[PDB]
Amino acid sequence: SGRGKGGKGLGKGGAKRHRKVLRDNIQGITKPAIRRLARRGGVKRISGLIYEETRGVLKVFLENVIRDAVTYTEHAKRKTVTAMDVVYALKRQGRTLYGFGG
Amino acid sequence: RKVLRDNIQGITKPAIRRLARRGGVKRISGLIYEETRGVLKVFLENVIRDAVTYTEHAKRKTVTAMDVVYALKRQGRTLYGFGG
Amino acid sequence: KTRSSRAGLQFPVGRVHRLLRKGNYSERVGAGAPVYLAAVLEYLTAEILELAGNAARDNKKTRIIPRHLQLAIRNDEELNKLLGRVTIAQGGVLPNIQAVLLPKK
Amino acid sequence: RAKAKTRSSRAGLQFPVGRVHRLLRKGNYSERVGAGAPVYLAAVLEYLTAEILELAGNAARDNKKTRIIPRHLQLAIRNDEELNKLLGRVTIAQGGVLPNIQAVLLPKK
Amino acid sequence: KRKRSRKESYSIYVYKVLKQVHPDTGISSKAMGIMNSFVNDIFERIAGEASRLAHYNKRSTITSREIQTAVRLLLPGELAKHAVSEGTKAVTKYTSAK
Amino acid sequence: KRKRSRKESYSIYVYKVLKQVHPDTGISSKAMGIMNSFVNDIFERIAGEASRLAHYNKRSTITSREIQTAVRLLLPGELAKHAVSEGTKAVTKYTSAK
Amino acid sequence: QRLVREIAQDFKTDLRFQSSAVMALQEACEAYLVGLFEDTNLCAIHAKRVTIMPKDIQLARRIRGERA
Amino acid sequence: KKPHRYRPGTVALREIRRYQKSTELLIRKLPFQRLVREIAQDFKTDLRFQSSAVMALQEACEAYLVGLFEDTNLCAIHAKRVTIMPKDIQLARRIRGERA
Ligand SMILES: [Ca+2]
Ligand SMILES: [Ca+2]
Ligand SMILES: [Ca+2]
Ligand SMILES: [Ca+2]
Ligand SMILES: [Ca+2]
Ligand SMILES: [Cl-]
Ligand SMILES: [Cl-]
Ligand SMILES: [Cl-]
Ligand SMILES: [Cl-]
Ligand SMILES: [K+]
Repeated sequence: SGRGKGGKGLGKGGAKRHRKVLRDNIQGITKPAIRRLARRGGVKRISGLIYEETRGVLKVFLENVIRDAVTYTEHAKRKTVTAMDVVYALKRQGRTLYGFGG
Repeated sequence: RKVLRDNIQGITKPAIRRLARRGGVKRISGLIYEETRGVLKVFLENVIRDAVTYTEHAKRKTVTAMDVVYALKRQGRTLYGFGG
Repeated sequence: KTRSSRAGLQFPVGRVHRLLRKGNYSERVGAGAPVYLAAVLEYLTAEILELAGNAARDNKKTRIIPRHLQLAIRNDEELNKLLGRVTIAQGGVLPNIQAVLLPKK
Repeated sequence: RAKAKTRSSRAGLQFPVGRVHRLLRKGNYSERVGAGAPVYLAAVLEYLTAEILELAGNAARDNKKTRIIPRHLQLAIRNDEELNKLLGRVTIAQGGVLPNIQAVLLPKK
Repeated sequence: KRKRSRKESYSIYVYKVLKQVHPDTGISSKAMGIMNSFVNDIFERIAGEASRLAHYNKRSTITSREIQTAVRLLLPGELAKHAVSEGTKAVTKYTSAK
Repeated sequence: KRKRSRKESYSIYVYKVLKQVHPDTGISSKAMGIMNSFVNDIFERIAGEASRLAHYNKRSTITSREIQTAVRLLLPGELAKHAVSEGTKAVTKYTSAK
Repeated sequence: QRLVREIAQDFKTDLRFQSSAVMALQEACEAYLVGLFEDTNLCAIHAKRVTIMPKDIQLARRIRGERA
Repeated sequence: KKPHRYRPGTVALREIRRYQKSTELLIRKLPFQRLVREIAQDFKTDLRFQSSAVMALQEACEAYLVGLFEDTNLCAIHAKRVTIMPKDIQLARRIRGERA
């Protein structure tokens, strides 16, 4: 049954077109890296609860920018996310970026 | 008088209390009424400067609601109900 | 026949079409675009009026006032977000007092 | 016929008046573009560019460097009250931040 | 006399949608003013994003596909789903009607 | 093969302005990328505000006047004065050099 | 109204205002202040106070990006 | 004498000066690239990225977090603490309008 009759657009049901199909990488945003980012931000002392809280926030930041980037991608009928897709995504989110185009 | 040539004082302590009440504020430092007045004034300076720039551009001597609506939009304070 | 009638719409397909052409958006405007746009403005207008009409009913009022719109919008997670940077003249704010400010019981 | 000189040269400008006039026409801003508008706009983009390069250059000289890099543009912009405001909501790739440590975080001498 | 410009507004269509969803409820002039501000705001948002879509993709034409992508970018999750649904339905019904 | 497709940029104009301002100073490829983003940004802003000014005033034509007003609204104090000064010079010089 | 006219004078002399222009400015200001007080209050409570103070307003405006 | 031991806070200050002085990216590039690809799968399968797209995303991410850490720090100091905490970040994101 599943849920939905027409899922030909999504392309989901993809495996063994060479290796692919990802893991659980948010942990690869290490505590040291988070402390480095907080150092650049002038932070001197950091509660242990900060690291998991930051991964949460970074994730929501990236879901929002990438969702809009990939929307630009799908609209341009492409399979490759360009830097300009991200730059248009960030300008939309009021996070205008210089030095990758436009 | 000083209040007519400093009209910002006409924004009374009672009026600032009512505003803070609507913002769910319970207790108010005595230093806030002056600080609010400073803030209110910057806001109106920024909005009225832009509004009057639209007025000058249109070659008018009268500021309209639209001049204000365009200025509020420019400043990221979009306002509904005055001719959006 | 009218373009609005053909699309099943209260909103004016013709007007919207004219506004897109003259509104300095693109050189050319496809025939679907004003139909789609009018339908969406109608959908969103309907959602707000449905909710504001309920707010009016709940206050034993037959007419929607700006407060009925403000209550409809601010108590709707998604409408509130769509209009997070919009001020509704004469709308007021939702009743809301921080817990630490209430007396003990 | 010809012995043509560019609109840039006639207006005393480095920035391309002609390119600017074509971008205004094709950029979907108005039906028509007056002949002064791209001269004026080309002038403004030249002035603003000159201003950022003047202040980036000083930041480059200050670091004993001959070439401006993203950090020099960032220092220049973030240390100038007005440029910082114009580009308050702009991220400069590879720019970093200004050295700023909150007083309260410094040890007591 | 006979000035007052002739200023267009969405208020007849707002009333028309109101009578569908709530046939016995009416609307103050300020409230209508806010509805009219609302339609012009969202119109401008969608069309502006649509203008950019077609510009980014070197296209001269805003089609229903630019409006549809504009709507996905601009409206939150559930609102976007229904908005796409209504726009798709309206285009489909309007082509089928010639 | 094919010669790579044409990618316009402001970078020859940025280099020419840099040589007036700092004759013995150069610029990294990234730096120039930022300069290019900057010019395109402020183009968009001034042009878009000018688009609106004409639109608000029922005018089909963006003139040097709309640019000027757009610049007054967009640039902070001292920056706006210089900019208005340099634009007004450049138009005046242009007009007299027909 | 007097405050609006006073502030307008610094930008241009002998300006007239539509009454709706002044009402639109008042609507906008009051909404802005009410909202700044909501944020000011949170900053006060964050510092374990019930009393809003100027530094609460300053931190709200610094984080909002209204002031440097 | 003992083996040398800096007081708690001294190395932190040093790191602050070091990283405020530099502009290099502070999240390891490959972990970030996987994370990006992983999130993108939720919106569309078998997506390719230009490397400049992944670099643009990382510049935007780090700039956002460094900035939020500036605001979080102010919120900690506002409450007369030196230790940033979840409720610091939360207040910063609430007043920013990022969060209800
Ligand atoms: Ca229906
Ligand atoms: Ca309905
Ligand atoms: Ca809803
Ligand atoms: Ca939602
Ligand atoms: Ca020089
Ligand atoms: Cl002109
Ligand atoms: Cl179409
Ligand atoms: Cl204080
Ligand atoms: Cl906490
Ligand atoms: K446009």
